[PDB]
Amino acid sequence: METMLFSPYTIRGVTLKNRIVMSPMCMFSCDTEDGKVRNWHKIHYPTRAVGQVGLIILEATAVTAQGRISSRDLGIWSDEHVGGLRELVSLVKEHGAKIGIQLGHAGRKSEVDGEIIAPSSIPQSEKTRTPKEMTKADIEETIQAFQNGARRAKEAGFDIIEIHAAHGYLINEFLSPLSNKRQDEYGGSPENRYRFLGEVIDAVKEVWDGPLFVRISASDYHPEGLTVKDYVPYAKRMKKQGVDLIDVSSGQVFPANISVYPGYQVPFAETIRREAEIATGAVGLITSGWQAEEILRNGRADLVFLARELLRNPYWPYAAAKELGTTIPAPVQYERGWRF
Amino acid sequence: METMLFSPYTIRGVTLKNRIVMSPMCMFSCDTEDGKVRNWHKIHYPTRAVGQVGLIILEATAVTAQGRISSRDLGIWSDEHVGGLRELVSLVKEHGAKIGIQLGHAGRKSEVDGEIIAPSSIPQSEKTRTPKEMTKADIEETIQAFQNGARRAKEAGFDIIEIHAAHGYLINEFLSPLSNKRQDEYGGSPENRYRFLGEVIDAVKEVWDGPLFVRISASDYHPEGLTVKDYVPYAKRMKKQGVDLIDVSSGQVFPANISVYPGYQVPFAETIRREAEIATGAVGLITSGWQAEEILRNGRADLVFLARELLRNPYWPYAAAKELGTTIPAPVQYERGWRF
Amino acid sequence: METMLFSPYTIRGVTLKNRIVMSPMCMFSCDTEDGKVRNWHKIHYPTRAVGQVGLIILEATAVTAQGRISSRDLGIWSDEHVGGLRELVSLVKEHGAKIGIQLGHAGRKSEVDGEIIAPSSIPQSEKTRTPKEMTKADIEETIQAFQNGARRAKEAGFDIIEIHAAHGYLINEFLSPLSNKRQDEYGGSPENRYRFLGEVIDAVKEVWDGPLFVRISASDYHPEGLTVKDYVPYAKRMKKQGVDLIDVSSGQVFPANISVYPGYQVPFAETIRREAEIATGAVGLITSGWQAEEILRNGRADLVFLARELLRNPYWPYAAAKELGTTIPAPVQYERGWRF
Amino acid sequence: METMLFSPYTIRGVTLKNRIVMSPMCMFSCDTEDGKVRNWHKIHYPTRAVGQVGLIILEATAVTAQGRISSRDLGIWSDEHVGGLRELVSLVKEHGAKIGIQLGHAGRKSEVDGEIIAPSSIPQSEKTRTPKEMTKADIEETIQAFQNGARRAKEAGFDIIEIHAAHGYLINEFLSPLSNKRQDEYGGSPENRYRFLGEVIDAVKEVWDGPLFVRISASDYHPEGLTVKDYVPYAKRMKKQGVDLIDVSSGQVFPANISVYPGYQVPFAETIRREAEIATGAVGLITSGWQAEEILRNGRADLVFLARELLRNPYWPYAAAKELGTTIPAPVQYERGWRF
Ligand SMILES: Cc1cc2nc3c(=O)[nH]c(=O)nc-3n(C[C@H](O)[C@H](O)[C@H](O)COP(=O)(O)O)c2cc1C
Ligand SMILES: Cc1cc2nc3c(=O)[nH]c(=O)nc-3n(C[C@H](O)[C@H](O)[C@H](O)COP(=O)(O)O)c2cc1C
Ligand SMILES: Cc1cc2nc3c(=O)[nH]c(=O)nc-3n(C[C@H](O)[C@H](O)[C@H](O)COP(=O)(O)O)c2cc1C
Ligand SMILES: Cc1cc2nc3c(=O)[nH]c(=O)nc-3n(C[C@H](O)[C@H](O)[C@H](O)COP(=O)(O)O)c2cc1C
Repeated sequence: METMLFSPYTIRGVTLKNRIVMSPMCMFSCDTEDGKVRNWHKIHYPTRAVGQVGLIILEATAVTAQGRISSRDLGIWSDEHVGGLRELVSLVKEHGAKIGIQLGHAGRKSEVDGEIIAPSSIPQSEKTRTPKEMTKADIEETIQAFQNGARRAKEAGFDIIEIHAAHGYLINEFLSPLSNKRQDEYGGSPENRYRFLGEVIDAVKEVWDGPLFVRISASDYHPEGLTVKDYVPYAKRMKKQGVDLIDVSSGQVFPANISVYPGYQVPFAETIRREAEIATGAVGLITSGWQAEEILRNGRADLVFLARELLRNPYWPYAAAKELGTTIPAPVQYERGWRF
Repeated sequence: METMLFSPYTIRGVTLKNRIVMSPMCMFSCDTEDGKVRNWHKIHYPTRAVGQVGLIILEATAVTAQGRISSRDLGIWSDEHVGGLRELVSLVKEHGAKIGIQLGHAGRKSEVDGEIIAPSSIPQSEKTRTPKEMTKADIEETIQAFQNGARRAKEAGFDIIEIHAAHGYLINEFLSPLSNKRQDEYGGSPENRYRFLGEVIDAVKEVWDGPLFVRISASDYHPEGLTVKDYVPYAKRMKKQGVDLIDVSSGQVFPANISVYPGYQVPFAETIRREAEIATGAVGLITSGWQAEEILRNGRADLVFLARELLRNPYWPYAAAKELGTTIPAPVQYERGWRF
Repeated sequence: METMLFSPYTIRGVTLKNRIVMSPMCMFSCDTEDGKVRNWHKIHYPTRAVGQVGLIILEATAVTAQGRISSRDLGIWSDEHVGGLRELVSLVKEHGAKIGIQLGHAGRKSEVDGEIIAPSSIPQSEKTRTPKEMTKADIEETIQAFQNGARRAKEAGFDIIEIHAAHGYLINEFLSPLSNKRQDEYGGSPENRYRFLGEVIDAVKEVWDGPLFVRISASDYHPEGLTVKDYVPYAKRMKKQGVDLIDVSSGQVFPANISVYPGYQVPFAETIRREAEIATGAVGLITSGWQAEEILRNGRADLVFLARELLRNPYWPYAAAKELGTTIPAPVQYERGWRF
Repeated sequence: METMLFSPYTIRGVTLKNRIVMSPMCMFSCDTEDGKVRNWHKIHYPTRAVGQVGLIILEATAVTAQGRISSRDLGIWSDEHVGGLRELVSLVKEHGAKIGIQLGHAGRKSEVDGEIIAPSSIPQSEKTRTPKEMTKADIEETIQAFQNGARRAKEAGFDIIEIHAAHGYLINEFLSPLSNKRQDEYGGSPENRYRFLGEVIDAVKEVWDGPLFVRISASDYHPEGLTVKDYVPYAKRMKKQGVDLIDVSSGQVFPANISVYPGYQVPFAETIRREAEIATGAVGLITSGWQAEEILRNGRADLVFLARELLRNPYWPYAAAKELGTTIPAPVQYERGWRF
């Protein structure tokens, strides 16, 4: 029973057992408000590894306390976070899943109390706070925080790191001309608006030589913002800097009313894959095994990412295999229930 | 929810109530072996019209008796066939379906007793018979038989006509260099191997002014054969000759093995639609309403063709509406059962 | 996996190929308003025989014009009706299905113009017309119409006859104390209210030796009306008179609605089956193969009746076999679609 | 639609939020071979509590080391087991589920090294070991082990206790004349063969005042073994002793090969419920919301037990609610996916 959905995939000596990925999903469940792993996370993430998902990516994890979305986020801004993340790594990997971490900074979308920072002092909307415009010292300090976060992730035992450059947060605010009005070398041209992302990538590669992903918002959905043609030259540069895969999302940069439907972001993933010759991940209302097999076999992406479907059924790989008429290995404790 | 699957579609005066098409499927049910419509056909085709399919296309209907696949095929080589075909048109259109017919000739894949014909004297495999190499008289007669079929179909009251240029049958044999070895003006170059189809199209347009479809095999799956790049200039020719829509299939030219999977021929249909600027229809392992709405909304085709799924469930349009969370009109007798 | 659902069942020399029955459903499609079969019926009923239903029972067919529910009903009050009914017998049985007919009289629920009849001059509700109370001449005449209908059904070639004694129509109106207030020998005790049904059964048996069904409403859903415990002695008497199977429905006697749920009338079918030791049919929100196998294997009924599900999917037996993990014979034309 | 499946149920002061139960299932995952709770159990059981199951019952938990089925079973023979079991109770109850424990002793079906015990010295089959026939002192010691296990369950915080009297294990060996050949007061009449179970129940009630379940095998499937008529007087006695619910299974006493089908043990649950006037649990090939609602609404049982279906989909309650057209509360972290 040949499917491509259940075939392995290798990225520089890390091999995933199938093409299914659990997409990063904030849980707002750090009840002690100090960034640390709690019981909620130690059941939530291993459930999907028992369910035979090949790669589990943690929710947006803040590289400074000021870069959290909410006070109940996970964090990696302290050497004290390494012990709890290491325990989580061990509980997921015992089931044969590999594990990744999404490194985040919320920028002008931070909801935490106190000062918040951004490339330019413009609020996201009339209902949100005006941020402080970063100085050159703030830029150097934030690039160093991403480096320190990557070192701690290596020390905890993660297999993959992803940089969050999407959905209107700090790095996306530097990339889009809707939010970046700067007059120094970090603004004022397509090359200068890339510079913050390029320096974050270079700083992570100084301490991390394993698989590296970047997640992007391929369109701003605005007449004066970016579209996928602007991201084709940016993806070519990321490949030269040693990024292995682009995880292709869209929007949340500007309030916009957009039409949503099955696979509505798949064309962005295939444009980047074919025009820049780099591996890609697809995401957005992917909910069935039949659908996912078509995406992979026609070369539209290399990995399929699922978020809301794995909140409804965390053992979706069993259901997807039945739909495709194939079989997969089961946890030995569940063999009497996993009949094909 | 407004969907594209249940939106109308108009071609040169003919309006289809939705984008769903029942693909042509031989039934081998002419038990008198004279090509005439039988009781089986008068239940089989009207069942799918009650089911709310927008357009129903009859099985390959042979334009000469020598051009049948089997002795139990439907035929249109006599004025005697008009009467039984007219009754069938009337039974289908009662329910709001439009109806079309696929004119065919089997060439060297014919299984009927006696002499069979081809563009060159090469059999399909080592297990099949060797065809006679067609003379110039044979060519003009066969072109003429296609014109007579179209005239008879217009007389019977069909809405749409389709020419069968695919799956290794007679027109496909002229198109392919794997089977056409001719040294006259019907072989030896891209312009020459197109000529037979070009003439068949012109002869049909002499007697028929309604929507005209053509079905192609977009790849031979063979190192020395055709690929979709060869069919882009052919589709531009057909558009200029007044063909309205290309029905995109593939294969069955060369005895071989190929791996099939959901939507495996959709990339051929999108390449023809985009590069030759002509409407297309997609076919091949399309089974769900979720899948069909993706094809249409990402612009990969204009109509979706189903075969085996309509043998398993002839009222598939109700089930597809329910999967997409929309509603469609039901036959008034069935309103207590068709609850959305 | 062998199932009872797809095992044969023999009654008095008639063998059904499985336990699945198309329950009677009015179509309101006699557009010439003379009771004759139309093209609608000649597609509708054979579609379910192609889908492999074992027994197809026609909609309520009126034994007098006055006994029609509406002007567009099927009828059997004239020898002229035999010809069209026999065409429909031939079209259904060609596929291996057996065929039955439900003989009806609408009573005080009739909607046709002019005088309507009933045991007692009481309207069904405030909004309906008041009926004439039947004389003894009217009772004898109406019994004779049921006998003539059965003779016509034998002549047309039916395999099974069913008497409609349910859903508040004429015979149900004699059985219930809610509707029957008579003071002659047709009212005022359990034996007197049974008398009209007992006399219809004897008159049919004078002309018909094949399988005989009766459909009942086993509860009135009223504190002063009938319950299943009243029907147990009536079923013991029906067995002595030569009825072969009781088709067990409920309600529609008092003008109120009730809360329904899956299998809500199965306890009535099993109480009649076990306490009167007679074969029974179950009906009401039976929609899946898993459900149908449980009814049969636990001895709750001998045949399963489906109405609304067979309007949504007329090839349900293929889907039920896949759900149960078993295989069934397919029509030869559909073998490449009906994969198990 | 209000359903009974999602209505609450109260037993002697414990309220369950719905009627769905996770049936006991051995995991053979105590890798330290000392009966203690491990990381496997701390993810496996809370997964179904997040999935909104109302009552979770732990796998057979051995009251002595000699009563284990395998060396990898959970146990409750030491005060050192209480700490790990209490942690597991807290992790499950955090989500609104209630939690139970099944107390077991494998008798002659034990696989551990050394001596094993039974009412009589007859092996289970030719391939298994001959057990020691128990003395009166062995009987007193084993009843005391069940009491000590019940006391530790209370110390750990469980809501419900179940006694395992089924599937051929030690208490079932005393009940059945196939395995009990004793000539003293524990064998040779229906009252004498009940005596071991009756003394276990009384010893548990001395230390436990909460809800008490007993699981039975209602048939041995053997001409000289027990049938459901033997268990009607047993269930009347258990009610008098203060048992609150009978959990009704069958078989695994003698090597019969019975033919199973959906709901094949539900008629046993309904016979005990109606004849002894005691609440019952139904189990056995129950997989759909449609099926479970019929069992409850037709009064066949009070709770529905699932085993293999919750190994395939641990969030089954979400799917069953959708199938029945109702809604239920979701974990707040999952509200964006649990849409209905
Ligand atoms: C509760 C929730 C939390 C999410 N958190 C993140 C996140 O931390 N980082 C991120 O890049 N996307 C996040 N997303 C977006 C998803 O990863 C995904 O891109 C989106 O929901 C579309 O995929 P789906 O249709 O499979 O849900 C979140 C989505 C949800 C519903
Ligand atoms: C029984 C059967 C008969 C068919 N007959 C024809 C035919 O007469 N002409 C044609 O062009 N294709 C014919 N086909 C091919 C189908 O039209 C369709 O292209 C193919 O089955 C793939 O679509 P599907 O996956 O929806 O079945 C037939 C297929 C089947 C199974
Ligand atoms: C449109 C329609 C017509 C029906 N006509 C009849 C009828 O003529 N005679 C009869 O006994 N029941 C009739 N019924 C009742 C059905 O036979 C069946 O008893 C009922 O619909 C419950 O079964 P279901 O849940 O499978 O639909 C009809 C039901 C419908 C929806
Ligand atoms: C892996 C497995 C372990 C089981 N362990 C137990 C057990 O410890 N105690 C018990 O009474 N039944 C046990 N059973 C039987 C189940 O509880 C249940 O009665 C049976 O599987 C039928 O229900 P189902 O069709 O929903 O699986 C087990 C079944 C399985 C498949």
